[PDB]
Amino acid sequence: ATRFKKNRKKRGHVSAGHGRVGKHRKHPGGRGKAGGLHHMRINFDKYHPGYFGKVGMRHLNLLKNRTYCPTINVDKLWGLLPEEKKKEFSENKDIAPVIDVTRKGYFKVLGNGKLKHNQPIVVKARYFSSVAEKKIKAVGGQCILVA
Amino acid sequence: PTKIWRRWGRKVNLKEKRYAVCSSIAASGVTSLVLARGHRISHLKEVPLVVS
Amino acid sequence: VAHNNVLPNVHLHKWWQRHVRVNFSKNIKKKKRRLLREKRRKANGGTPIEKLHPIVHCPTQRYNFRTRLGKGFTFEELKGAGLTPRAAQTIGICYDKRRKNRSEESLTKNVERLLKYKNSLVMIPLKKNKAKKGIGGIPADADKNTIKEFRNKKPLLSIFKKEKNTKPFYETIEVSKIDKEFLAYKTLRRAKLAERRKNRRQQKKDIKFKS
Amino acid sequence: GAYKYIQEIWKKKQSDAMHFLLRVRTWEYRQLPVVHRVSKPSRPDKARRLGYKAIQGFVIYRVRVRRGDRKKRVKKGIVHGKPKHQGVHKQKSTRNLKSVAEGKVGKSICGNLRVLNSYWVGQDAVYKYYEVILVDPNHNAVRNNPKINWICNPVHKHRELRGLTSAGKKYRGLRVKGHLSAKSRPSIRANWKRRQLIKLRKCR
Amino acid sequence: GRKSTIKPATGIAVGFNSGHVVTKRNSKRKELIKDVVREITGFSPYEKRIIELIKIGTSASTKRSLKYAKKKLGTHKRGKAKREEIQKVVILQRR
RNA sequence: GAUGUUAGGAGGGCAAAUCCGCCGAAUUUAAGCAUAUAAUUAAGCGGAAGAAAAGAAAAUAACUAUGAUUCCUUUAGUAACGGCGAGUGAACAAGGACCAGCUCAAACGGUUAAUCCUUCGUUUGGUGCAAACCUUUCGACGGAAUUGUCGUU
RNA sequence: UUUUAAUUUAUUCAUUGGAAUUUUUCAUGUCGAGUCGUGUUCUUUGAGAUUGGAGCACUAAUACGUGUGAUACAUUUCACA
RNA sequence: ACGGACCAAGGAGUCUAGCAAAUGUGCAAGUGUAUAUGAUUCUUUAAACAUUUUACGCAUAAUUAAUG
Repeated sequence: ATRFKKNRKKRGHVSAGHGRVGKHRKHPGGRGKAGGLHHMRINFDKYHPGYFGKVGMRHLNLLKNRTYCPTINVDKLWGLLPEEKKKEFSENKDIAPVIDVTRKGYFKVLGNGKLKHNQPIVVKARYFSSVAEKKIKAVGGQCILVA
Repeated sequence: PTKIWRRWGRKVNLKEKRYAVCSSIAASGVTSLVLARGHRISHLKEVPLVVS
Repeated sequence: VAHNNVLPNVHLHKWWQRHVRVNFSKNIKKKKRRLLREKRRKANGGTPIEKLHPIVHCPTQRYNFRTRLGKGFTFEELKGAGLTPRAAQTIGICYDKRRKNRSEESLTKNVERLLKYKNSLVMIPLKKNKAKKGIGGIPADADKNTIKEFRNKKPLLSIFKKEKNTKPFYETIEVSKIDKEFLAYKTLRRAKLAERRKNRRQQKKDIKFKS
Repeated sequence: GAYKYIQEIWKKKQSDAMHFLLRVRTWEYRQLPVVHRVSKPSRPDKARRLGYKAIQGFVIYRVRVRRGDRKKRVKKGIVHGKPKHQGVHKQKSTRNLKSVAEGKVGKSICGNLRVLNSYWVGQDAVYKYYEVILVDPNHNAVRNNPKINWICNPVHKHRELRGLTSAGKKYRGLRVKGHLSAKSRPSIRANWKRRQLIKLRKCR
Repeated sequence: GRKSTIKPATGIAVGFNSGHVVTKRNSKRKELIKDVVREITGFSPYEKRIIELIKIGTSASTKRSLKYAKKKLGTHKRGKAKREEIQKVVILQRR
């Protein structure tokens, strides 16, 4: 990989592509994020707007396991289960699938997307969106709370 | 100075490795490719040759 | 800094070349550990080097649904299996004094696991054809013929592994059994709203029961 | 059952009797040399509650130690550095006076012995007194005992100098567990080394 | 949140006693030593101060005794416990 | 307590890559610099092993709960700290390697220290050509120990 | 050559103790003090009305106790140790 | 204006971490089998091969100091 490097093609060019006037010096602007708010301020404000300052209150120790909550929208509930069983459930109107999304790894069911019309489906989840539940029972299904 | 923490090895995707092995077997299965690689096979009966 | 890059964050402001280390011997160590465990399972002469561990439930709401291997069966589980901790630790059963069985489900599941292990056990006499019926819950000692005929049969190492769970993430119910009046979102919201006063009621119940 | 009464008595230290005995014995210890052997424990219940036993190879030394902080070892107050490091008076030692006391006797005065523990004995304005239990690792009465003979192995030499006695465990942060210690457990320096040891796999 | 040791958990994940629905399952020598040590030691000087403050027997005196015990021992809990114990001994010696 | 060229013993010094205590900077970065950073680093003093150190909860969690320590993957450049600037920065859960638990103190034992050590002897046998080594329990003596050894849990 | 598994064989006679669990009672025992803790000072930490350590001052309770539950308090539940 | 008396040999944009863009490649709402395990593989081989039907990262959903 070292023979594909751009410095190789400037082998006999004196300045190595770094300029004859400005030269390549050692940290001519500072080190790291040195000049923020002083002479790199234009860069900071143009590319990282809200960088300086603090907002909000502290959460002293977090324990992300408490609030871990993967989500799934209602438009993927039918795609969760295999194609042949999807065909069977759609064909037979006397029975409906009850899907435990927690086993697949989802805690909350969100309401984005379109469910199939007149296809009942029961969903078991730890949390439900209001619109998700509305669509579930609009297509004739039911939401079941589990823990 | 050369250091021991150079990137000596590479991580290759398992799917790409399996693809490469399958392609190598397929290439070994065609007579012209073996001859091109340099094996003197002008006298064998067939290039996917198998024996008892 | 320049252009539209992420702001640098590299924590390399100390003497890090002294702390760099690269594992050239990962697979060599793999081989060494494999060789060591093969050597000790040859040394102990038939008895597996693995020890039985209980099936426990992972803590926190993240891993609530998942089970794994805990360390040590509880005193209650060992008693349900009919053996003392001191005797159990001599036949490859791990025991810990810290865990407690808050649920009958865990108690019975680990007890049945212990019973299955006990039934799978075949005991080699301590004194070379001086078979005895054992103490502390240790099973009665097997005799010469069964020991000979079972020594040349593959050991059941699947019992030591954590059990696979049946996955009924799919199932079917009859449409007429669908409750069309339930309101899951409203139930969740109401439970959250009422949590504070019910904790108050529970505290008052505890104070009353304290007398 | 006498040890329980002795312990309850020593639990007071402000009663008339305890005050009087503390006064007279601290006066005697002041006149005695800085490190001196005692024939038998002056607090038999406390020594016994520590590791002490009445076997032959067990001895006890009383040690005097000076109180307060030691001041920075810079010649006059002429530290040549940033103002953050210019303080010389309020420098508190990492080791406690108890650990310093056991070191005073374990370093070279009786280097043939092993320091087990130490206890209180007395106080004063300028001195803290301590009694240190030491074990002879070469006495057969200690060696043949299935207990206590762990100290004969040459991995317990100068525990007081490696911070392995109870005072050492205290000043190393090993008397607390969990989130209150966190980064002290395998030793502070070992934990620090582990926490920035950068590991690179061969194949990345 | 708070649970209930009886009345099994509701099957939902929020609120009071939420969670899965698993099946739940549930002075003859000290005081003699105390009297002996009390007889041969007595009370500390700060204990004596608290004793006389309690003996004064006014509301301001009891508040002062609580403040003094808290200052002497550290922590409101230890100060309060010491005050209660001293009041008990004051009553027991008043009888 | 002293004192003993009394009998038998121990410590001292070297060596350090890994390891355990202490002590302890500044260069540097902040485009200046003083807090900060460098760094709980370098230098200095002391102490061990083939590993050391840590270690059997005055621990987590808040769950359907886990169960000594150490290390790896990850948590996570995250919670957090910070002229909130430059910079710094863990823990729990999860997956693995390995896997091991214990005893003093305190309790109880006084129709009986039931303990320990020193020295001198006796034999029960074994491998060695030898040199030497492993096993042996009957003691006797002199002491230590009730200001507490040992047994039980 | 080293050790270390499986495989060979043990049979009579005897009294000397010890251990696990299970029956029926007595009795709810012990549990580490100038220590913990608190205040203050310095240092250390990501630890923030202080993470640990140390110096100094004060100085506990007795398992119904006392320590932890990452914001300083008072009254108090709960969990864990 | 500074360097160069002469000749030979040596002599300077590299390595690692992290981010992005570009392009090539594989798979695709999934992707990467991490550490580790197994296996008549064990000169090569410290590499190749493999992974009893929710480990983890990134992505699959955003927004808010925040209860959410």
